This record gives sequence, C-alpha cells and structure tokens, in this order.
Amino acid sequence: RDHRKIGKQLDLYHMQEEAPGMVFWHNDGWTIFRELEVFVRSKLKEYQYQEVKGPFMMDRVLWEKTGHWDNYKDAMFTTSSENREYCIKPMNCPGHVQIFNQGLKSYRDLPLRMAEFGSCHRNEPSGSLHGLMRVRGFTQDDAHIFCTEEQIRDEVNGCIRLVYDMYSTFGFEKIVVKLSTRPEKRIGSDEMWDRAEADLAVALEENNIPFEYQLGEGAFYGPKIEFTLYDCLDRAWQCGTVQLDFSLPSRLSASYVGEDNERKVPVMIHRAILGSMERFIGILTEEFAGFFPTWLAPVQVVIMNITDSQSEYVNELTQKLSNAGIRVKADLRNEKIGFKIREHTLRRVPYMLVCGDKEVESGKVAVRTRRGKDLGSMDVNEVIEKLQQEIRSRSLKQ
Amino acid sequence: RDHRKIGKQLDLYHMQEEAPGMVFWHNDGWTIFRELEVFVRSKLKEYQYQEVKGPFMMDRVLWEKTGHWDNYKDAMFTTSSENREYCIKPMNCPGHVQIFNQGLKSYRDLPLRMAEFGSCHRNEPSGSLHGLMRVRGFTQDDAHIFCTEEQIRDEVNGCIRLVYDMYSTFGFEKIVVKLSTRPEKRIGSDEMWDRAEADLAVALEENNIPFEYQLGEGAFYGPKIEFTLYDCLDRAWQCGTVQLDFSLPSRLSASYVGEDNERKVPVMIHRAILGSMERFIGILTEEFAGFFPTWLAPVQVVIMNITDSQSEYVNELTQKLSNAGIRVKADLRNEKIGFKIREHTLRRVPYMLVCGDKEVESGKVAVRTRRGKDLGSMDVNEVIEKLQQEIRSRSLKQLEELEHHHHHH
Ligand SMILES: C[C@@H](O)[C@H](N)C(=O)NS(=O)(=O)c1cccc(-c2ccc3c(N)nc(Cl)nc3c2)c1
Ligand SMILES: C[C@@H](O)[C@H](N)C(=O)NS(=O)(=O)c1cccc(-c2ccc3c(N)nc(Cl)nc3c2)c1
Ligand SMILES: [Zn+2]
Ligand SMILES: [Zn+2]
Repeated sequence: RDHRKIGKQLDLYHMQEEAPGMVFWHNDGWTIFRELEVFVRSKLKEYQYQEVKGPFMMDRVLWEKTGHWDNYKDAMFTTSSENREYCIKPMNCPGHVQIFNQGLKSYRDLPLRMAEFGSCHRNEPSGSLHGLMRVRGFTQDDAHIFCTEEQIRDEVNGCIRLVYDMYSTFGFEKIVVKLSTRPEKRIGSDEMWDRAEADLAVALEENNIPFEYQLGEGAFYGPKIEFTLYDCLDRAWQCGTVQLDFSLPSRLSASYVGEDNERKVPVMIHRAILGSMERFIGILTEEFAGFFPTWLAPVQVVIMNITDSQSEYVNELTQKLSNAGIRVKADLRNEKIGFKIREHTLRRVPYMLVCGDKEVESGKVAVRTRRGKDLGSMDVNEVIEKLQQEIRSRSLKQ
Repeated sequence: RDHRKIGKQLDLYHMQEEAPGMVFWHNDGWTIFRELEVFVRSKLKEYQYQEVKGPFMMDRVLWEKTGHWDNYKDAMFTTSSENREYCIKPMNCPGHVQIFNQGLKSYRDLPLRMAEFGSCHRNEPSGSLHGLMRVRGFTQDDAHIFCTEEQIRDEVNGCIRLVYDMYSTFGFEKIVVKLSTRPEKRIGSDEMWDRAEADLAVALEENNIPFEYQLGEGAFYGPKIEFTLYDCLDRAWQCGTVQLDFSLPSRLSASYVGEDNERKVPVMIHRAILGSMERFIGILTEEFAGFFPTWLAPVQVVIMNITDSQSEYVNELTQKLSNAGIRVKADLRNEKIGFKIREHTLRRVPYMLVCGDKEVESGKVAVRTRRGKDLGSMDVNEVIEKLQQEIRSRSLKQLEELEHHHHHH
C-alpha cells in the first residue's frame, strides 16, 4: 500500500503542480503532524533540550562563510531584497550557532542541547520527488548539541539511545544503520575526519549496532550515522541521523570559556530523530497502512445515532468525550446506521460508538472498531478511561 | 519601556543584520510563542475550526490569478526553480482555497472554518521595521471561513465574539475598532463593495461596538474590521481583523453544490484574532512591562537556597514542580538571598521559593513574588495546586493580588 493513495483516501494532504514538492496538509494530516510534534517535545523535555526558532532566510554572505555556498549551492533557494541576496535555509545549524553566539558561554552551559522543528527548503531536482518521502519544503525534528571533546561519547550515545527509544513507540522491525564517510567536497582536515569517523564507528560498536559503511556519503561538515527505514516496496529512506562536526562552529566564531579557563570552540553534534516530519509520516502511513494507532489517529472516535431519538444523547457523549481530551465527532446524518459505520470504518477511525434506544436507557454505548471487532455494550466512563489510557501510553496496538 | 529592551533583558529573541526583520526566537521567547499557540488552539477547538498548513511557496501564476501580483507586487519575495518563478506567501488565503478546491464540496460542508498559524513573508521596507511589531517574517493566527450568503451574519458575528473572548484573557476590553473601506487599487465591482462594507458595518452595529470608518484602508479584495491595540508610546497597531471577500474564491475557481444541485461560489471571511504572534507578543511585552501572566512566563518559579546546606532540598523541589508541569529553575549560587531575588525580579519570574534550614525541616517554602510581596511559608503541595490553578485558568493576576502590572488602565 502506497502512502500517496492512502493520503488521498484519508484526506491527509495533497500536492499540486503550482507548487512541486510543497505539501498542503489538510486538517487530518496536520493532526498527525501536530501529534508527532507533541511526542517529540515530550522526549526533548526528558532528554533536556531547549527549543528555539531560527530565521527562515539569512544573507548569502553567512552561507558563504559556513561553506554552504561552495559545498551546497544548487540545493538552495535564493531571494532578494534591497540589493541583498538571501538563502532560504536548507539547514538549521547556522541559525542555532547564531543563537549560541548571543551571550557569553562557559563550560557551565555545556552540553547545550538546542532543538528546533526547523522548516527547510532544498531545491531537489523535480524528477527525484516522491510523495511525502522526498519533497522540497520539509520540517526536520532537528537539534545541535554544543559540547566539549570530553562529552562527545556521552552525547553521541544519548542521541543513539533517543533514536531507539522513539522508534520503539512505532515498533519498526527493520532499522538499518549506515556510517557515511568523508565526501569528495568537504571542510576540515583529513585528521579531523579520521577522528570524527572513528568516534562514530566506536559509538556504534559500543551500542552493539551492526552497521555498513557508505563511503563518500557524509555531510560536507562531518560524517553521519544514518538510521534507515524501509517503505512498502523496501526502498531505503534516511530518517534518524547523528553527525559529528568539528568545523562549522569555528567558521561561525562560536566559543566558550572552559573549566580550565582556556577559551575553546565547542564541538557540535547534529541530529534528527524522525528525520523530516513529512518523510516520517510517509513511512508511518505505509507501516500502518493508514490504520494509525489511536494516539495518532486524526479522528479517534465517531459517535452515531440510529434515529434522531438518540441525537441528544449522542451530543451529550460527544461533548463528554471531547472534554476528556478525545478527538471525537458526532455523526447525526439522516443515513442508515450501516451506511454511517461503513464510512468511518473506511476512514480508519479506531472506535465507533453506536447509540440506539437501549443505549440511551442504560447510559451505555455499543462499541465497534475499524477492524470490524464488536466490543458490545460498554459503560461510558470505562470507554473514556480505556481511551485515555491508550492515548497517554501511545500504545502501538489495541 | 520598549519591548526590544525587555526582550533583551529576558533573553526572548534577537535580530541580526544577516537577516533583517527575521526573528531569532531564543528558548524563553519561543516558550511564550508556543503557549500563545496552545491558547489559540483551545479556542479553535471550542469555536469548531479545522487547522491546516499550506506551503511556503507557490507558482507566481497563482498569485497573478488572485490580483496579488498587480496589487501586492512590491511586498512579495520571489524565488525560482527549473525556470519557474515562485512567490513566498505574504498571505495564507490562496493556499486555503487550494485545500478547499480538493474534493467536491456541498452546502452541507458549510460553514467550513479553516485556521492556520500561517507563516508569511512581506518585503517591508527596512526603514519601516520595528522590533517584534513590524518584521518581514511573521506568523498570523489566520483563518478563512467558507460560507453561504445566508451565513455571513452569523459567521462575522462569530469572529467578532472570538476577538473579545480572546482579548478578555489579557484584560483588553475597551477595544478601538475601525471599518476600513475600499482602497484605490481594488478588485470587485462597486456593488460588491457596497454590500461587503454594509455587512461589516451592520455586524459591528448589531454587536453594539462603536467604530469609525477608515477611508481607503481596506484590502484589495475586501473591507476590513480592524481591532487596534496600543504600545507604550500609544502608537496604534492593527491586531485583530475580520474581512469579507466576494472576490478571491471566484478568481481561484472555488465552488460548492447548493441545495438545488446548482453550482455556487462560497463567500470567504478572513480573520486573525491576535494578528501576528510576533506583534501580539510585542504588545504584551510592553503592556505588562515584561510581567507576563504566569501561564505565559518563560520561567514560572525559581527555587533558591541560602547555603550549600539546602541544595539537596531545592533539587528535590525543582524536580517535583517540574513533574507537576511547572516551568521551574533552581538557583544554587553562593549569593545572598536579596541578590537572587533582585535578579529573578529583573527576569520577571512570578514566584521565588526561598529555602532555608527551617524550610528543609518542615517540608515548606518561603514564597516571594516579582512584585516585592512576601506570601510567607506555604506547603509545597499547596504552592503546586495554586500554581497549577493559576496556569490552568490563564489568570491575569497572582496569588492575593489586586492589580497586575499594566500600562493602560
Ligand atoms: C541533522 C541536521 O542538523 C543536519 N544539518 C542535516 O540536515 N542533516 S541531513 O542529513 O542533511 C538531513 C537530516 C534530516 C532530514 C533530511 C532530509 C533532507 C531532504 C528531505 C527531502 N527532500 N524531503 C523530505 Cl520529505 N525529507 C527530507 C529530509 C536531511
Ligand atoms: C486575515 C488574513 O486572512 C488576511 N489575508 C490578511 O493578511 N489581512 S492583513 O490585514 O493583511 C493582516 C492580518 C494579520 C496580520 C497582518 C500583519 C502584516 C504585516 C506584519 C509585519 N510586517 N510584521 C508583523 Cl510583526 N506583523 C504583521 C502582521 C496583516
Ligand atoms: Zn545541522
Ligand atoms: Zn486572508
């Protein structure tokens, strides 16, 4: 099953030729995107990250300084104002360094873990575009960690732990790890590259992760661990990545006062856990075939009456569920109950609540699922409590 | 005092010459921005809006169709790829119409209320930039409501109600209102403009809102109700806006099937309640002189020790308040208690919890506020419940406080 067809069927998003690789998120697709942001934030809280927002564009001069212009030009969108050229950002790192550079920093501030849901644009050749997996405007669940050389091992380990921790929520069985080494166009000395490649290889082996080399595929600023996930046709897509950069901070004048009083340049680790939100949603859509786990489902519950005798009761339950934090809709249409059920089933709504007279009298609801399971009559507080529990726990199934 | 000074004092954001009018939101400024988004979303839910996201750029051809290119050229950033020219969006409406245009719509789908926290770029002259109040990259709390002619009155009324409901949270009740009428460069006939302008004026009159006309200040596509808020120098800033558009949907081929199976063009109401998130934060910053309401405060509570002795206790409490969802920091420094309180007062932290030996003994805290008030000792659990209630109700004022800091009484 193809996420593109499922995305159309569940009204998640669309694209058009007046904006190639530019996603229009419809309400239900945007709901998923927003839930993933909530999830990422909850994890960024426990793993102790700041969250910032950098400028959408910056002067071409700044991108020249980083090496992005010489080592990354063709991918960049540019725009002008008052005789000055700007690049629309393809990466968030330089903005993060600019924020780091505001206010004197010391060893007391490190590791400084700076996250952003960073909207990037890259002028990917139009012939390489594919659904939500490869677009031109995407959002990374990005962060840069500023740390000392002594903190590299612990911070790289932390990023690797975060990847497997987050990925366990989604239950991915195939996670293939690559270590992408020095590309033909790069910055930093060969000696820097030897150290950075070794630090990553050693981090993988310490974490017991089998990996394959991807020779020459590292970033221009540093080598990359890549966590690869697979779509329905077993095509490989880079999602998670952890990268070690001994070059950009220096190019952007980042420094801090060390514990030993020597002013030094911080090491920077770049990482994304999901990758891009768009690509990750494309992957999830295929992984679940549109049957999103309840916490991610655009609409979690639909409540239906059989006739207008139960309209008032349906409205009452809908408000009760909505106040409980459940994404719930009432379907009060003048249509046969079996017509309504089929619509919501095809829409992959996890739970459907049917109210006839028997339900009104008893204060219960007849519960069924999008897999055709019939859970029979249930008391209303118990469905609320079970739903809340499965949402809060982000349960992979139920 | 100017929000730009307060913004530096509280480490909210910065700007640089490498990116004129593009905000760098630091952690604490972004905290306020995100809390405002959560607040708007609570209202989108209650008032039954969809929430979408349209892309940053679209073909110049589309912008020419709307009338934007003719009537809005100077303000648009453009970029290109593979010999096609794109506009970075200055407004979210055309993208909302593209979403509306996917799939057949019927009268049963209306009113369709489509919200977005819409990231816009307008190439404002660099001479006109001012802090957070006039930038080049800003985020509107935007929506478009697609509705029938018969629904205009109710839907405009709903937007007006939403403005006063949201502004009431901040204590803004006597709002200056204008009705901005047809500008010299416009699309649509005189007849359409007469109707749109009357509809908005009737809505204001029906809601008992006094207003003035502002001649020639309407959008190229329709007239605008404007809700003005004022900064520290009493300069007028457009924040809320409600606009009526009988032009763009037709230009962009929007239609729905009516009750007689006939093709109809929907009316579109545009509205932003806060205006932009950036400008609204600028306004709050100045109005409150940085004393943001607890629910908005980047750091809600600071817990501090007197000596190394209470460090373990402070750390326990910081963790406890953090698990309770409160934005809390520990201050473990070897500085006098008065020194700490002055610093966190300049940082506008609502509550400061002072931990001496006697506090460690009794499992309590000595409570101080950023307004100089000594609230005595309270139980840790009591402080948590009261903070949680202050946060959940988005209360304008603090524990046992008559009047919060605000410039305009
Ligand atoms: C992790 C970052 O700090 C680092 N600067 C970085 O950008 N590394 S990266 O390997 O280039 C990277 C990380 C995460 C996502 C992507 C990416 C790139 C292009 C994409 C594209 N064209 N479409 C989509 Cl849907 N996702 C994408 C995701 C790239
Ligand atoms: C309400 C919308 O749907 C409508 N399309 C629209 O954009 N109306 S609008 O009057 O032009 C409008 C609404 C809300 C915010 C603004 C606005 C414009 C420029 C701004 C700027 N340069 N800086 C800042 Cl901080 N805020 C701004 C807010 C404009
Ligand atoms: Zn990076
Ligand atoms: Zn609009």
